[PDB]
Amino acid sequence: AGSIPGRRS
Amino acid sequence: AGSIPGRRS
Amino acid sequence: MGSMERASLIQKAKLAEQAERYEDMAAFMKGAVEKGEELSCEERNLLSVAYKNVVGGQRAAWRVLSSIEQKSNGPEVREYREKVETELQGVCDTVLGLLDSHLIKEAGDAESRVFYLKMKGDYYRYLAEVATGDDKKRIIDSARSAYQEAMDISKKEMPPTNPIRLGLALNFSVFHYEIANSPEEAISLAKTTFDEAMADLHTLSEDSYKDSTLIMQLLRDNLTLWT
Amino acid sequence: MGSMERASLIQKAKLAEQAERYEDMAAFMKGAVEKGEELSCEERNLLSVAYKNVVGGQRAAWRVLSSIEQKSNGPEVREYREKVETELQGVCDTVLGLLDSHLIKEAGDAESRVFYLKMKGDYYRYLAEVATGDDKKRIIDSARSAYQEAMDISKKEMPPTNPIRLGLALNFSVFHYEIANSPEEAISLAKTTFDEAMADLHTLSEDSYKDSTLIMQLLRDNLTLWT
Ligand SMILES: *Cc1ccc(S(=O)(=O)N2CCOc3cc(OC)ccc32)cc1
Ligand SMILES: *Cc1ccc(S(=O)(=O)N2CCOc3cc(OC)ccc32)cc1
Ligand SMILES: [Cl-]
Ligand SMILES: [Cl-]
Ligand SMILES: [Cl-]
Ligand SMILES: [Cl-]
Repeated sequence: AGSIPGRRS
Repeated sequence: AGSIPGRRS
Repeated sequence: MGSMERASLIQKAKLAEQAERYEDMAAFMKGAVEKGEELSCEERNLLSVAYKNVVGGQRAAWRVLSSIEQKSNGPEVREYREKVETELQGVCDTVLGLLDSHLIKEAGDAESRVFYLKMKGDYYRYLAEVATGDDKKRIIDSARSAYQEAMDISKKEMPPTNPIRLGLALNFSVFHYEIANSPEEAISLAKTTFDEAMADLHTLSEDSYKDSTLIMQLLRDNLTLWT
Repeated sequence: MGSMERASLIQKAKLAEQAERYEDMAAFMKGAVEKGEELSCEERNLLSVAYKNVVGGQRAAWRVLSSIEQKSNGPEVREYREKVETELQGVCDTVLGLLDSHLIKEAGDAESRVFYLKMKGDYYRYLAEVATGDDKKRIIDSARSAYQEAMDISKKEMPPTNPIRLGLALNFSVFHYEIANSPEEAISLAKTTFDEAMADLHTLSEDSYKDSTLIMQLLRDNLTLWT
């Protein structure tokens, strides 16, 4: 499962 | 221009 | 970094990101925080990007080594996993120390305070991923408590599409699934967050819509994996 | 790394590569070299992989920063480019120091000696990429001299398909094109190397054929870019 990335990309 | 990589990959 | 100007540290953090030098980026941002002034929105993102990338690489390496160690079960694999683990814990402790001295206590606006408490939850979560000893339950509870305070503020002070509110819910749902052994809570939180954001999209401009829907897709991706 | 066993350093270098921890990998391999024993074929590849990846990341960052600096033309971009440059030079100096104390002098077999002299040429080439001062010509000549000695040995002692001979010619051709301002020499060397290898492929097993043709493709890729 993924958490939020540092940047929108 | 490319030089040799560290591994065959 | 005590002798470098705050503005120069911020500028160099931006350069370090462009050069993909995230360890440098984190050191510049630590120096900026230690100037003692509050951080702007953009500066908070620089701090988070830098440390998230540093610890993310450590986590990926720890997982590779932990997999090798578990298959093996000489001392070398365990020793090296322990070395990477100690370095990861040190970075987490550094970030938590910046948040405790004194970013959180000086953050009064909901956006800043939620941002920092979400970070606090994240770095305790990363500690929990590698924890095994007498303090493992306490580390998990420290993550939970930080995320919960952030959630309480976000629900009172931010619309359901706010990207910080959404990212917080995303990460807290990951905590529930991966750390707290509460997959039903993780699924419920992700679903309710997604649905409440969907119903508020009509209020948003095109650029805000893009931000909110991008994070909603991450919630959906997790729900698809978990169900 | 003085207190760690040679065999443990080698084992940990292999683990560090799997975990993509190339700075650790290089430190473990530096420790192994400093035990004072010669390196096997596999160990030479670990040493080269580690430092090639460390300096490769530094080179990529230096190029990003140098591009920003040249567009700009405060002190911050130049200062940070200078910081990355100094760190890159330090790693190159470290590798060159290992080769000089005492890998090259103890290398008697053509395979080991050519391998180390090719590395020596490479690390002087990386120094030449960032050099501007009174010693820039001397750095270029130091790369040239190392590559030339390696070439002379390789042509006497190795078949034209030997992968070390091929990689040396590839890298020396890059030197001619990118450092020495000799694109015709670069093209000639790449062409002659490719053609002489092609004519020797019939002697090779399937696995040796794969190695030689893979490097021949790199020669061809450069020739296509240069012509
Ligand atoms: C936790 C969190 C921090 C920052 C943001 S953001 O400023 O709205 N933003 C930048 C960070 O990453 C990001 C991703 C995204 O879709 C994946 C949308 C917006 C951002 C949001 C949450
Ligand atoms: C300079 C050089 C070092 C090592 C070799 S190799 O041992 O034959 N080998 C491993 C390193 O990378 C590599 C690439 C390749 O095709 C791209 C073929 C063989 C190797 C060769 C040259
Ligand atoms: Cl100041
Ligand atoms: Cl405040
Ligand atoms: Cl020993
Ligand atoms: Cl010898």
